[PDB]
Amino acid sequence: KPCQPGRYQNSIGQRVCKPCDMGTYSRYGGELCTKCPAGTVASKTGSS
Amino acid sequence: GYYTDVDGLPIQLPCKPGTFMPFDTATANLLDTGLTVDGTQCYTCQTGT
Repeated sequence: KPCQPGRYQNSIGQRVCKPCDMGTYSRYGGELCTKCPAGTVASKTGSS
Repeated sequence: GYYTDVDGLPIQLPCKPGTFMPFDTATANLLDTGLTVDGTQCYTCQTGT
């Protein structure tokens, strides 16, 4: 299953999705958290 | 019967039907030789159970 938004998983064979850090966001799936672009803000950990 | 696969889970999630989480490896009644329990692993029921 893909890691639902707010999480990420940069590995193979992992059974869990790590949560995104503060100031970063991720959508469904995603191999890595995306740094939030200029002019936008991520407030909490695992921001969708 | 409960597990926390990832760190920081607010509550211990219950094991889904078909699996189980024994109190300890020593008291695990039906577990294979090489399997150990630590609280982050849900083990499926054996064949016949």
